[PDB]
Amino acid sequence: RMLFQTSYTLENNGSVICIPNNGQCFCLAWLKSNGTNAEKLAANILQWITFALSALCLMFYGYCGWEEIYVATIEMIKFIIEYFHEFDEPAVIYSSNGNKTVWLRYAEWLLTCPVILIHLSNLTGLANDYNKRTMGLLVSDIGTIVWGTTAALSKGYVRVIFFLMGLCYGIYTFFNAAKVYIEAYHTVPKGRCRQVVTGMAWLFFVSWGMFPILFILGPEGFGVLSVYGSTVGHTIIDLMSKNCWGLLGHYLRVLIHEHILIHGDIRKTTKLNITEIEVETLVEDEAEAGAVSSED
Amino acid sequence: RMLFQTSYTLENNGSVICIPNNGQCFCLAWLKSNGTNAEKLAANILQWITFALSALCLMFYGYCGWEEIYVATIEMIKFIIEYFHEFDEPAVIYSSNGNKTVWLRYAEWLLTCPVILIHLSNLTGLANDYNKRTMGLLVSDIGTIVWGTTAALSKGYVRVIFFLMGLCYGIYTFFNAAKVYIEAYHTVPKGRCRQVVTGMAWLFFVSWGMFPILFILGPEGFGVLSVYGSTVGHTIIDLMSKNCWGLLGHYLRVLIHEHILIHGDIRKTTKLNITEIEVETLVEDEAEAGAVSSED
Ligand SMILES: *[C@@H]1O[C@H](CO)[C@@H](O[C@@H]2O[C@H](CO)[C@@H](O)[C@H](O)[C@H]2NC(C)=O)[C@H](O)[C@H]1NC(C)=O
Ligand SMILES: *[C@@H]1O[C@H](CO)[C@@H](O[C@@H]2O[C@H](CO)[C@@H](O)[C@H](O)[C@H]2NC(C)=O)[C@H](O)[C@H]1NC(C)=O
Ligand SMILES: CCCCCCCC/C=C/CCCCCCCC(=O)OC[C@H](O)CO
Ligand SMILES: CCCCCCCC/C=C/CCCCCCCC(=O)OC[C@H](O)CO
Ligand SMILES: *C\C=C(C)/C=C/C=C(C)/C=C/C1=C(C)CCCC1(C)C
Ligand SMILES: *C\C=C(C)/C=C/C=C(C)/C=C/C1=C(C)CCCC1(C)C
Repeated sequence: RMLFQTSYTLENNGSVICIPNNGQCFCLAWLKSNGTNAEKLAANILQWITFALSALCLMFYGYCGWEEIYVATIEMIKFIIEYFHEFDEPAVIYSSNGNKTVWLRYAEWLLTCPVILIHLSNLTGLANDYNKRTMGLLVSDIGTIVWGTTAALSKGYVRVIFFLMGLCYGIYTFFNAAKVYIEAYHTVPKGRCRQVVTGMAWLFFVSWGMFPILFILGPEGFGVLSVYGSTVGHTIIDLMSKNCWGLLGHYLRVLIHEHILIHGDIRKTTKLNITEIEVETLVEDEAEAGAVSSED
Repeated sequence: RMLFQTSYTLENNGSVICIPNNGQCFCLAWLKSNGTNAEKLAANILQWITFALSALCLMFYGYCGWEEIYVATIEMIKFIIEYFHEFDEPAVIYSSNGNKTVWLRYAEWLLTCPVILIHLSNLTGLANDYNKRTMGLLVSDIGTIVWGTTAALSKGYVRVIFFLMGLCYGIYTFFNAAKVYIEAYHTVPKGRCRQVVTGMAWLFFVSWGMFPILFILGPEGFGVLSVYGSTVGHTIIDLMSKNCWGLLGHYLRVLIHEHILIHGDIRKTTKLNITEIEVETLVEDEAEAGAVSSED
């Protein structure tokens, strides 16, 4: 199948490679196997099941709500590209230093990172407005991905430095994302809504934490994982990161909006100290509408 | 200097190229000249002058205000990389389809796009909060850059499609950025502040409009421009897009904050109709504090 030079002869006892002068790029590095047929088979199964979940979430969302649909929209377009051109440039970039860069992965990330982080800043769906913190989250997260993608394209000590720059931005993002979830938890009603927020927190930090781990493990890092191996790992954390989290999001949103339909918008003033933070606690009781300084 | 294969022999009347079997990537496409010495000279002069402006803006900003400094911070780091490794991977990506992709350019864009667009959503510096519109601006702008970078890495009809997808996202961004500037203009005091907002609008749409134009003109498009030619064009719109716009921003911010120091925060209710929009007009007169439905 390949549309770089794949046919060559060894000359002078393999010290010289001779290739047709047909204008095609050539590098032996590009031709290294992507992994075993078993790894490939496992990856194609998880991909179909990802396509199925992406398809069902979209139709389900068909029955405010723009962030969840979009992530499933991007995810379906992703699978049609994977199905036709997963290992074709520029879904994979084959570069002059011999690297394989999965641009397909990083592109999806940059496209939906605003969508996800806006959704992070809007778990309840009630806010019309976003604080200063949201803005720092977006700037830090996009820096992370840009430094990391630079690290994937680089080699040796230059790859190390850009990874480190990505990590520094990443830590700032993780720190502030933690505060958001804390605020969300003490904002939503006391019952099922706080189970779902807790569910979303776990999914978010485990799935987001696994990305730098799979970077260091993959061809972009210490090459422990094969390409199919990395795909399989990505499909699992992909399902968690996108489909499942947006599904939990939509679910949470429904619960909160139905709370306004039954009890109404009854806010409180839970002053947290996890510092000197403040929160508007939705409650099911009209009576409860006052300042609860819960210093953590 | 190059760290891809640059030394080769033609064999069988130039139908075969023979190269040392030293593991280096090889492509004739990579070795195409970057342009004339005159183009290169012009580019190195504009770069130094860009370094000088980046350096003076930073020290000037040393005497709230985080978005302007950052763009100058990123811009200085950019020049030190240009000075040492402008044509080294991954500042330029040399790929298997023979493309040269100026990753250095697109990386800077993704890094500061949140910073600039947050600053777009905060011209006065008085807001602590951001509307729904800000969030659509960030999602659409990041999609634009991601589709466009994909188009730069691709060829033939696949490059056409991703460019078109970038343009569709871009138009949504331009449309909404236009409304922001309209709101800003009717929010700020009547005097010098509305001159500066008008200045920032011109700089923003001319400089931002020139990027897709320079894409279509450069190696990423119809290859009208050489690489040094594209650098020279980029230095001019770079100075406008980053240094000058942030300088005008900081200037505007100072003027607005000094208005609060002298007259105080005296808002109004200018109801625009450019639709049914609304605005809080800062005025220098305490008397003026009422609803002015100025249907445009
Ligand atoms: C051709 O190159 C090959 C490299 O494999 C040479 O074969 C080996 O020779 C070295 C001795 O320098 C040994 O260390 C290896 O054990 C040899 N065999 C293999 C299978 O690697 C071969 O000697 C070279 N021929 C000439 C004329 O230079
Ligand atoms: C070697 O290839 C070259 C290609 O340049 C051949 O030279 C040219 O031959 C063609 C005829 O097929 C003409 O159209 C050109 O005008 C020729 N000259 C140049 C300067 O391009 C040459 O004939 C080939 N030799 C062999 C034995 O195949
Ligand atoms: C808060 C969440 C916690 C989780 C956060 C994840 C942190 C993992 C970092 C590891 C440091 C090790 C250094 C990594 C350097 C990468 C560069 C690299 O792979 O170098 C290429 C090598 O030189 C040629 O094979
Ligand atoms: C509102 C602001 C107005 C300004 C907005 C800018 C719009 C310019 C678009 C041009 C369309 C022409 C099509 C462009 C297609 C690009 C793909 C391309 O270059 O194709 C490679 C070619 O096939 C091999 O050389
Ligand atoms: C498609 C959905 C998601 C949630 C993608 C997320 C990607 C990341 C969280 C990536 C993180 C990185 C870090 C923290 C540092 C190294 C470079 C990475 C970009 C891999
Ligand atoms: C570094 C500062 C700035 C303001 C960079 C801006 C870049 C753009 C506005 C790019 C726009 C593009 C468009 C509209 C469509 C084609 C692809 C591009 C990414 C080149």
